[PDB]
Amino acid sequence: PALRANIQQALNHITKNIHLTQAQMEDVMRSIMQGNATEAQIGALMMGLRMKGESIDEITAAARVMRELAIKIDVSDIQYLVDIVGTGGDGQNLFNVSTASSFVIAAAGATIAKHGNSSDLLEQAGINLDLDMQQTERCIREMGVGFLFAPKAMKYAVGPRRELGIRSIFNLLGPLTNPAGVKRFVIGVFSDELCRPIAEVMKQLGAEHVMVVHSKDGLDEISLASQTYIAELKNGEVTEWVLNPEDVNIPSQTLSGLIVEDSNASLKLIKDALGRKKSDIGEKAANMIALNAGAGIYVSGLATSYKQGVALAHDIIYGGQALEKMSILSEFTKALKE
Amino acid sequence: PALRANIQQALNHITKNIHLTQAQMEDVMRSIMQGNATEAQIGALMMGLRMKGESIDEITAAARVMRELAIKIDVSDIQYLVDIVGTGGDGQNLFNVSTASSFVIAAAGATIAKHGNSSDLLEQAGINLDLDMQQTERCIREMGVGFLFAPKAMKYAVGPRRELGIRSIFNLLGPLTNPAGVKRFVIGVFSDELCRPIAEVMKQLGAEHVMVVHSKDGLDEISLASQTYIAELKNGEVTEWVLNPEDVNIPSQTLSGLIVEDSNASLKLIKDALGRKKSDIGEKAANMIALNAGAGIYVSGLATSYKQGVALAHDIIYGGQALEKMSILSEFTKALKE
Repeated sequence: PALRANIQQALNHITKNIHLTQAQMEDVMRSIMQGNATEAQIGALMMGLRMKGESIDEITAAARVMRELAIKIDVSDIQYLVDIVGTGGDGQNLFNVSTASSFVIAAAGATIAKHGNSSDLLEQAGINLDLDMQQTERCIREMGVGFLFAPKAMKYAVGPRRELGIRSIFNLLGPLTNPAGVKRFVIGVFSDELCRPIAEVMKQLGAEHVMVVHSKDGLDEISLASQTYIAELKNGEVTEWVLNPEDVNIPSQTLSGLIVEDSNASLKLIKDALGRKKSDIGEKAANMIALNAGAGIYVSGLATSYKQGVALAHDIIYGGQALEKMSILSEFTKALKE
Repeated sequence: PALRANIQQALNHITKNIHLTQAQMEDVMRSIMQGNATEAQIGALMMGLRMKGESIDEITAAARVMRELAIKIDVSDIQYLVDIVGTGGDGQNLFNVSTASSFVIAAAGATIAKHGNSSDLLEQAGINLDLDMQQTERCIREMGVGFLFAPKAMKYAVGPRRELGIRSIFNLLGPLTNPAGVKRFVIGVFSDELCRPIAEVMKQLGAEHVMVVHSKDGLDEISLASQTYIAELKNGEVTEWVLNPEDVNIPSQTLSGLIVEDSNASLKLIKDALGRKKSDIGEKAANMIALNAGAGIYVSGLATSYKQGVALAHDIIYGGQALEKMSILSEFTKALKE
């Protein structure tokens, strides 16, 4: 109709390197999400936006539309509420740092509603994820941690995305649609260049405090092995800085021993890293967790600097309380089933 | 398979602004033509190549593949054999200049195998186009003019093309696949910038003499109303020059009266323009035909300069012989049916 017209209008603008307006991008993105765009059109939009360069306004509008059509639960009343997300990096299968970090964050006193997709890992740990949306809110409120699976009816992008095989605007929108109404985030991205614009996107989306991170060694998280680039939104201001583990009194180490072959090894390593008596690899994995959980504790508002956040995370990790939070979350969700 | 792999490889190269090699483009283009590419992939390839800029090598390889899968007849033995084609310009419905030019070219002594797609026009003139490929070759050999309809099983590009609504690499390949094995061409393109690269494409495709034309007023032919940009391939050398009607003793005039509402008016105007007693608009249309048929007579080898070609065309147009060639072609094709 006129909804096919605006798609062709958009593609034409994109070929002339003219950015869609937020108005135009909502219309386009809403059309894609409602099956009002053809597959070829979706492939073209993806490729065109990728080569032009997606603008802040385009990504903002698009995420705005995505969250508009997500199931949502409201836990924005909760103090120290935070999410940790990532686009995925160059992977490379590190153990599940963000899953471990979740337990550390919750054990420290903040609350995380981790929006996601590893699930086998958690079930492997005796944690039952067969949870309705209300049982999940119970986890968040009563345990300080809940796992929002899963997350879509993003069904229309799925085929085009695997068929093109390129990173596109869609790799960005996934992490930006928190169903829990969270306002404070650590967001991993796949390049240094994405850090500032995603920070700016979260500003326009009304976020309060955000660290957008990409490490030199290709991770969408803070690396233990190398420097990490940061764009930080705080108090309406966005700044960019660089972080080395040594800045927070943690010695950089290689990622050797942190790459895992499966869920069972990941879980094994997590338990070691969060436990009171850690192996030599456990200590390394613990330090990497401290860097990332520390960023969560900080943007949550529970700690007042990144450094303090890391110190608090480190206390929890070496004190064992995060491991106990795993055990407790397991019992709770087993009870939630009967 | 590995044929989906090379598509994703290609798209990735295109996003990094790396041109496909001819080898890679054949593979890709062959896949699209054999249904081995998805719609989203085709949309993406179109958009990606459009924004990167298609290279000589990419267009060459792609046309090469297109002609590989066309029906072909061999009339390359014929002396002064020529084709006139166009991508289409900014249209804007001028009367069918190239159709009139066909009759002038043939009446002058050259031969044209006009590859195409107006058909109503010709049938309106009593010309029967319900012709098998051998009856068509008979037209070319015995009359000096034949109409190659129609032209494809380019079925796989058709939907993506109307859905995207952008000019793409496909708008270029249509005119470049002469089924008759013609080596001398006048090719209209939609921008000045396309003239030289298409001339270079025809060189790599083994053409002998080519004029690639785009007029300042947006036509993929030589305008009577404005200047026309030319890239010319001749003797293995490509040159670029600019043409005004006055250079060949024809006064530039506005296109007023040359825009037509339908086939019947187009045919009416053609007959006037090719007839012995021309109206004031007939004379203008005749002059525009002289410019374009002259380019055909020239690249055919029948005339040794563009100027001489135009003079010969002009003699035929004002002498009436091209109109008589229409009448004769009509009788011939009516006989070819019984």
